[PDB]
Order: sequence, then C-alpha cells, then structure tokens
Amino acid sequence: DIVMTQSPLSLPVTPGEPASISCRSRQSIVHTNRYTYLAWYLQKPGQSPQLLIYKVSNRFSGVPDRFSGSGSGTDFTLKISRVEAEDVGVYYCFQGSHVPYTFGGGTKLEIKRTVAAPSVFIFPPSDEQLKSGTASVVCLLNNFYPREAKVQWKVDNALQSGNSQESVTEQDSKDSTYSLSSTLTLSKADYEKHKVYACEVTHQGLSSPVTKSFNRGE
Amino acid sequence: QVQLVQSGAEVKKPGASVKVSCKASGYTFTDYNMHWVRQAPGQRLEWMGDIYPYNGGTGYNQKFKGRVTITRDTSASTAYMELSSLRSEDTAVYYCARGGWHAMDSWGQGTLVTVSSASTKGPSVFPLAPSSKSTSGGTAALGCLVKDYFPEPVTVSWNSGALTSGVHTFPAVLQSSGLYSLSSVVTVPSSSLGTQTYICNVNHKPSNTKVDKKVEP
Amino acid sequence: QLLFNKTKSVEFTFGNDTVVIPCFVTNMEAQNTTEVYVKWKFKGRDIYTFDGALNKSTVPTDFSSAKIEVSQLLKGDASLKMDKSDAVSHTGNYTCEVTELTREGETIIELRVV
Ligand SMILES: *[C@@H]1O[C@H](CO)[C@@H](O)[C@H](O)[C@H]1NC(C)=O
Ligand SMILES: *[C@@H]1O[C@H](CO)[C@@H](O)[C@H](O)[C@H]1NC(C)=O
Repeated sequence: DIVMTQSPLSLPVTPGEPASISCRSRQSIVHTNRYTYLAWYLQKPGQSPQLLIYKVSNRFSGVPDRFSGSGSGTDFTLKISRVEAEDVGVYYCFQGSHVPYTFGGGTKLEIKRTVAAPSVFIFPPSDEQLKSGTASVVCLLNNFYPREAKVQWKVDNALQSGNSQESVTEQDSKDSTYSLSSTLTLSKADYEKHKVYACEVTHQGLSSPVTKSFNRGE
Repeated sequence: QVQLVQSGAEVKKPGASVKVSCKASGYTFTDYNMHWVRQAPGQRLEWMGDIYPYNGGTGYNQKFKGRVTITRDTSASTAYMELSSLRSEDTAVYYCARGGWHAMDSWGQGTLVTVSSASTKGPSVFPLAPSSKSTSGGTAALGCLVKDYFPEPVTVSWNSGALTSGVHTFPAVLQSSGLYSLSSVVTVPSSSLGTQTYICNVNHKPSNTKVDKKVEP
Repeated sequence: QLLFNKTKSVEFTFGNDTVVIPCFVTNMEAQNTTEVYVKWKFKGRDIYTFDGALNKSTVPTDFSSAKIEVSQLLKGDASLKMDKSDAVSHTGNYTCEVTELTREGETIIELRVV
C-alpha cells in the first residue's frame, strides 16, 4: 500500500481567497503507461463523494475553471482560484496507479463568515411522551456563527448538570452557518416537581445572555 | 440522469455476512467500470475492489483476502458486494462507485452496515410543537425528535421530500443505555401555522420501521 | 473501458496518395471534443496526440503529415490520415489510445510490394 499524506487537515479561508491542499506519496504513483492517475474528490456535507480533478490536472465535466491540480511523482497540490460557500467540505487525494488504490487523510475546508446572531427556541415535552414516563425538553439555537456557543439549563433558577446533551450540525454550503439543539431529559416524576424551565444561551454575537423559558402546563 | 441506487442499511452479528446491492440507471451498465469504496472510522477510505460488467473480470484489495466477493448481474444492471465473517472493524458506509480503470466519477447513496450483537430497536417519535416560546419575528420553528433507536442510521424527510428549505437534521448523540437520539427541525412562517401541515417521515431500515408524524401548534 | 470495432491490419500502395489507419469507438459517450483525448503510437512514443481540452495537434518532424478529423471524433472515429511519404518510411505496429474523461481503451493495428 502506498501511503498518501495531505496537509493541512483543516484550512480556514474567507471566500475570495486562495486555498492550496497538498498530498504527497511515499513512492511515486507513475504507472508503466507513463501516466500518473491522481484524482481529487470532495465529500460535501451530507452527500456522497464527487470528482473534481482526474489525472493530476484534468477537470471533470461540470467543474468550474477555478479548480486546478498540479504536482509530479512524489508531490502534488490541489489549488483553487477562490473558494465560495459552495466549496465547503473535506477533500481527498486518490491514487490510481498501483493496486491496491489508496486514499488520503482528508483536508477539511471551512468558510469564514461574519458574525451571525443565533435564533433561540425551546420546546415543551410532547403529551404523547409524558404518557410514556419521560420528559425531554429541547432547546435549539439556529443558524449562528461561529460554532462556539454555550448553552446552560436552569430549572427553578437552579443550574443543571448530568442530564443534558448537545448536537451541532455541519457548516452550510450556502450561508456558511451552524446550528445546535440541546436535549435535556427528565423522568416524568422529577418533571412534575418544578415550574419554570429556562434555557440560558451565551455567544459572541449576542449583546447579552438570552434566556428562553416556559412554565409547565402553560 | 446518471443515478446509482443501492440497498438499505443493515445490521449483522459478528461472524455473519452482508451482501450490498447497487442498481445502476441512466447509462449502459457494461460501458463503465465499477468500484467499491468504504469509509470506516477512524481510518481513511479504502478501495476494496472493482468489477468490469462486460467480461466479469475482478480485482480486489488483498486487505480483504478470502472474504470479499464482487459479483455481477447484467440482466438487472446490478453489481453486488459480499463481505463475510464480520467484526467491529467493518462497520462503515460502503460506497458503490462507477468509473474508469483508475478513477470513479459517480457514486451511490452509501450503505451503513453495523456489526453488533445488541438487539435492534424501533425508534419512538414525538412532536416538537411550535409555541409562543418558539416564534421569533414572524418566523416559527417546529420539528420531530427521534429517540431510543439502535443502530444507525435514521433518515428523516419532511412532507415526503416537498419541504427541504430550512431543514436542519442534527447528528445523533448516544445515551447511557446504548441508543441514539437526533432531532429534526425546520423553520416556517408563523402566519400560516393553521392552514399548512408539516409531516416528518422517519425511516430506520435495519428494523424496517416507517412512521410519519404531523406536528400541531 | 472503451470498445472498438477491431481491424487487424490495413494495406497501402503507392497508388494511395494518402493512407488511413482506422480506429473506431463503439461506446464513447462524449458530446463535445473537450472530453476526448487521443494518442497514437508506433513501436514506442506518441506519433500524434490531440488534447481536446486545448484543441492542440502535436506532430513530430517526421510525421508532419499525420492528422485526424475532429468533425467525426464524437461519432467514434479517430483514424489517422497521412501520406505515403511518412507511410513508406514508417511501417509497423500502430496503436490507437483514446481517452474520454476518466475512461480509456486502446487497440493496435498493422500497417504491398509490386
Ligand atoms: C464497425 O466498424 C466498421 C469499420 O468500418 C464501421 O463501418 C461500422 O460503422 C462499425 N459499427 C458500428 C455499429 O458503427
Ligand atoms: C488506400 O488503399 C486501400 C487498400 O487497397 C484502399 O482500400 C483505399 O481505397 C485506398 N485509399 C484511397 C484514397 O484510394
């Protein structure tokens, strides 16, 4: 197996700026035929891989002129004129000379946007699940940037730990944004003991703490 | 339209075997070469083999020596891939990949097979109803939450594919008892919450459960 | 993974003011010349290459007469046409290597005294 190394593993770039990804191989990938088949792929967030560059520098049908590949034998480099919000994802180099064919580690591309304020929502538990003996309360922050966001839970002005879980999406291929939904889980008995359930959120885009709340049975 | 459709996700116990389909449409099956690619955490993607549907010739990755068999059927334009004696190393998304001798140019959905000895459990789904507390400046948020299911994946669509703008389906988190949990949310106008209806479709194929839930304010 | 209508050998004479080395592809799916890349060789290196992405014909000094017709490159025909000048000079095993995007096949054909 021919190892292939890429660098970096993550590349912060603001759209409109170049971005170069290199992928080197221990031993050359030149075939007897005197061709070297190195193919560049990208796995879009949520979508199966797609081809951009085949044979070092020949682009695929439908790829913009802005994706160009170069390199010889040992060293190779994938360059783009400018990145756009549509280019988010992780990129792979792939060798097509010696069996077995191998892939690279993967250089993940991230888009640098301006500051975006979260929109905060909270969801009381469904009546069909309080009939099951459980009560989960969902706080969600939606399309904020950057991803660094703090979510604190308060039940009767008391702060909670040990009963929370968090979940953040991928970056969006159009508006370069993330969102996160925090799941707080209770038993039905311990839920019918308190009144106010609050969701405290702090993030750089907020002027000040945002607190979303509801009272049980309202 | 060049399109490759494979089978659904599977569950197997270690020591068993799995056979993943890949039906091809939009092109002539034997005109291209077809590859098989898998992404297993936390390793690189691994080319496992190829098959040329005209002659039936094959070439494999000897990493899988003695346990992979790539087969062919031109009567149905479907290529197959069998992986025997499974372990926790093989649980991954298997990609059927069409292309030439040394590159793939179009790929399929992906097949996630989970090798485990735990029992498969059907999801339970609950409305996340929109409320006075979930409205912000004329915009309203609603969704469903899919809880206590194993293994992965769960697929969540809204209004059977007619609503995709503003959909945010989160990655599943794992609970202490070993089951997964993910929440699907979408943003809609709050003016029209009484005239329109939003139905989540949640499908978890390993256990063959298809439940559809309409959420009301 | 490209297929051809094979032709083992072709014969020329001195009456032949020009010569053709047939090469036909039965399953090429390219709709434009940007996607096609042809490479002809004879006992070694590339007598003729046509880079469809740049539409640049390249010919050695000793094969300045060799050419293909691009107006039927999409129809599957990429047959070299030269003259007896560089045909009598060069007789032997010629190879037709055609590439359309990621796929690629090849074939070879053989190139009468009084
Ligand atoms: C087969 O090759 C011959 C060679 O001249 C050509 O005339 C014919 O058109 C080819 N077959 C098809 C179906 O094109
Ligand atoms: C070249 O010679 C071949 C072999 O006889 C013949 O079929 C062909 O017609 C000749 N070409 C021309 C232009 O006469």
